[PDB]
Amino acid sequence: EVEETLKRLQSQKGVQGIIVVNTEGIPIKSTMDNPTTTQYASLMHSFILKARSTVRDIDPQNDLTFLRIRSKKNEIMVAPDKDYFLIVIQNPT
Amino acid sequence: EVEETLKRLQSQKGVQGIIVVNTEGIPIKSTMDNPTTTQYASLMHSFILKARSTVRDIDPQNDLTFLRIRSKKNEIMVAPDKDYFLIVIQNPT
Amino acid sequence: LTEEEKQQILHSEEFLSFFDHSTRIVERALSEQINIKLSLNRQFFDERWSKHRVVSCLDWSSQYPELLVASYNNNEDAPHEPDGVALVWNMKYKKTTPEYVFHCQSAVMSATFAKFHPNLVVGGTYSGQIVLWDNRSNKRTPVQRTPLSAAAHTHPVYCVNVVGTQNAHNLISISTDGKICSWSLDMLSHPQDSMELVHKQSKAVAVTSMSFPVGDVNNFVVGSEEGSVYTACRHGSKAGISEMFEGHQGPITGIHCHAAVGAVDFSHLFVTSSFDWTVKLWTTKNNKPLYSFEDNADYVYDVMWSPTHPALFACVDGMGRLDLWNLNNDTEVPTASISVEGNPALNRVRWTHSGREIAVGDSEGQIVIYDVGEQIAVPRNDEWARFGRTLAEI
Amino acid sequence: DGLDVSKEGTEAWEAAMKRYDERIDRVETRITARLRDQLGTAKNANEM
Repeated sequence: EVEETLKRLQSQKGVQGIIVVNTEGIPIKSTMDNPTTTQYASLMHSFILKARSTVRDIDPQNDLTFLRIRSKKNEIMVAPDKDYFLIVIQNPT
Repeated sequence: EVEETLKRLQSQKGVQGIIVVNTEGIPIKSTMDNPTTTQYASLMHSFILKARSTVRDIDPQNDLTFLRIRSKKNEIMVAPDKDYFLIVIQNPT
Repeated sequence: LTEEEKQQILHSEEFLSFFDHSTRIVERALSEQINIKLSLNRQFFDERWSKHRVVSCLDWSSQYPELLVASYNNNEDAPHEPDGVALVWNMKYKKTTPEYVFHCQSAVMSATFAKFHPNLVVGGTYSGQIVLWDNRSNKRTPVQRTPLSAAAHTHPVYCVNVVGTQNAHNLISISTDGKICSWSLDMLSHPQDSMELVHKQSKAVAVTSMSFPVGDVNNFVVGSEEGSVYTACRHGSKAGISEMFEGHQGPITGIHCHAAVGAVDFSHLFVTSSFDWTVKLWTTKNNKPLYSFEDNADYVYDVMWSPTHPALFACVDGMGRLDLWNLNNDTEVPTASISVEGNPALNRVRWTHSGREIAVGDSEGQIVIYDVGEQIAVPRNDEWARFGRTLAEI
Repeated sequence: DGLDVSKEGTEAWEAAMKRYDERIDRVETRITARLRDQLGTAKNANEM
């Protein structure tokens, strides 16, 4: 399913916007607007690729399956396993 | 108190005291094997600076203190204040 | 830059912000959640080095709890084949060949790991020389060998053990003649100390086993071939045998002190395995055998206290039956008892330093690594009090 | 049966033991039954 997934991923906290990304960056889906979603998600894709390299440095067998950054104004989510790259825009609290 | 902080940090699961990483990539505190921790902290610093650029691309007023790099073996907690970067190895359990 | 300005910058008093940051991140990261019987355990039987050549001694490495030293003594099949052979067996991975093999010109009769050197094997032989095996070296030949002089042993050495702390070691060895000798682990060209175990004036001791109590290095217990256990003081004005025991009418074939700690002391307790199937739960301070477990027609060969259970101890049989005795559970029937196939006269039992896994020797060379039930292996907090009460029973 | 001074106390004591030992002989029958049904194995320790 698609719509139910995004609905449950959004209303679980009243998230500002989430789109499903099953490809390596450059997603064409939008939740508020095309630019702030697509370019930011591609940027996230590049940095999670570099994070995968970073975690493979200590041991190549390790992989990153969970990534969150909770800062003063933003909380950003991504849970990559092979091509599923999450995005969550949310308040810090 | 530095020793109080060390005792508080070593109380956490899978944590050996407190290790603090400078802006140079050299840990100011020594708790684990020196070469591995130095290279790992250097890559950590590279990634955290490039993630700082990441966030200031769209959030030029935010500061970073939280990031969850967890694998199926161990989690590393990275936290910069302005110059001291705390790295803590903690079991996912 | 270098590691001197970091100290001063730590001593600087701008660390209030860093301390608050650390406190906040730790207190926010405190919460943690999740994301989503007796059995034949293993075997060991060489064929090139284990054709007949019964097992003679067993041990585990304290530093490397996955490592076991064997000692195959008898050479009668082929005079040209190696006389003494010591095989080491690893636990981490299953193989059909021993990890490392060691050959000695005489027949190896006892062996053990080295505490100071975790990469070194020391064993006693039939001639009476203490034999080293530098595992770093690629040669099967012994690296360092003790002289067969009057200063050192000249009789079949059957008990060797290194004791002390990492910064103060002594390799104790006792031979059948009774001459105890401490060497330094690094230098064995000369006996750094030694003296001949003698009872009441002009009475030598036919030593055939020993055990040091946990912790103590100054006094220990010895089991003699003449069936009378003694206690000796290694260093002191009264160095030598200090106790006469009635013991049993048969040769002592094994001995071991208590091997547990954590609750009320039991280091005074130890077990001797005699030559008439009579193991003796029994203490140093008393002189009369506390209890005299007896059964069977054949007789025991070794008995080992459990490294973790303050009551359990194993028991060899020459009928191939290995039985574990849990005193707190019962005092008359073996708590566990199973017989290995082919009914061969087993010769040794050694417990893993974990206490969770047991080993047994064999009369044909096939060391069998047995596993024990979880309930029968690990004791409880009440187990020590129950053991105290059972001892207080009589 | 208590501090009864008369020998009738001893007689009631005898009655008390004969019923007591009726129970006791029942216990003996039980223990001998468990004995014999647990025997037949061998001589050593728990067997005999």
